[PDB]
Amino acid sequence: NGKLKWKFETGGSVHSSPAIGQDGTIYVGSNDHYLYAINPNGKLKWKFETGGSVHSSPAIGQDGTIYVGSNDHYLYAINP
Amino acid sequence: NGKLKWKFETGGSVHSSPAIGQDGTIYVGSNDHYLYAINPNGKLKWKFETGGSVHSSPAIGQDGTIYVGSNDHYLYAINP
Amino acid sequence: NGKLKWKFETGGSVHSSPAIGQDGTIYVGSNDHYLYAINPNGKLKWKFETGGSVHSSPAIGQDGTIYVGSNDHYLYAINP
Amino acid sequence: NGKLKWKFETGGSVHSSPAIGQDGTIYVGSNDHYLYAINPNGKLKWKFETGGSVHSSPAIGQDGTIYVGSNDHYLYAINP
Ligand SMILES: [Zn+2]
Ligand SMILES: [Zn+2]
Ligand SMILES: [Zn+2]
Ligand SMILES: [Zn+2]
Ligand SMILES: [Zn+2]
Ligand SMILES: [Zn+2]
Ligand SMILES: [Zn+2]
Ligand SMILES: [Zn+2]
Repeated sequence: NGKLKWKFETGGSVHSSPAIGQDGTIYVGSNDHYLYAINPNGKLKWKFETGGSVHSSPAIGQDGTIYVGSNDHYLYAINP
Repeated sequence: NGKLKWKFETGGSVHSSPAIGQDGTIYVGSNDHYLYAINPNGKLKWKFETGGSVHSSPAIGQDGTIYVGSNDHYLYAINP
Repeated sequence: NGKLKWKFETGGSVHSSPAIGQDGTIYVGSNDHYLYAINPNGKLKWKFETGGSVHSSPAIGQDGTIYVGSNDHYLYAINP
Repeated sequence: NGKLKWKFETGGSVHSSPAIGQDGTIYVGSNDHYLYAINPNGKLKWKFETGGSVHSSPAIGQDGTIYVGSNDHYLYAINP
């Protein structure tokens, strides 16, 4: 209905587009260099530090693996 | 067939890529800082103001929740 | 196997990410301001001129409608 | 669980967002001008050189064809 459910603060601009896991987990990169995994309730699940801004948008594999590029030149594969 | 169905004017460049809800609603960010929810007929459903340009492309959860990053550093979860 | 099938020349950088229709049609924006509809064989189906660069990536609705933002501030809904 | 599975080094910033094939292959562009095809185990499958940075995010057709734009103005269709 367009009402805020919650907002989660990262350390930089969130240019990355979120991806949704099988359990509802939301994955998204931030310009603060981290890939974020956020629970559907808004609490952080984990965050993974890459070497540069994560402008790339994550994709989820058939086994749950999360893949995302970084401006540090790497394609990352992160376990769930 | 490549003919215009309609066009909806936001207040800034629409860099964000649209997402489609279960009922056909189209969600998209604008550089004018808003997340837009547009009905399949072209009429605005609602718009949600974040603190910065919405370059991020929205994702839709299993329960309809719309998630999108903003250049204000936040990942937003918006109720339908 | 990583061999070129074909390449289709637009008038500018293709920053937009392609979307695939029910019949295999590939839709993508170009910085030349057009939304392109390309047949799976590489021949143009149609192209639609917006008012600015199409950095936004198209989405396809349940009825085939293609939606894409433009840097001209508009969200476009294009008939198939 | 947020632990690194692997990271694959390209020659430039990975702004492109990855796409996942039917067999788990991960496709992604790099600013080094290549489209990469990476096996789920982290070993390169192939890489395809376009004429400019691949900021566009790949899409996969019903027959496995991978489509991606390049800043060289072209939309590419690459065989699997
Ligand atoms: Zn900032
Ligand atoms: Zn930095
Ligand atoms: Zn403008
Ligand atoms: Zn602003
Ligand atoms: Zn050029
Ligand atoms: Zn222009
Ligand atoms: Zn670099
Ligand atoms: Zn270059």
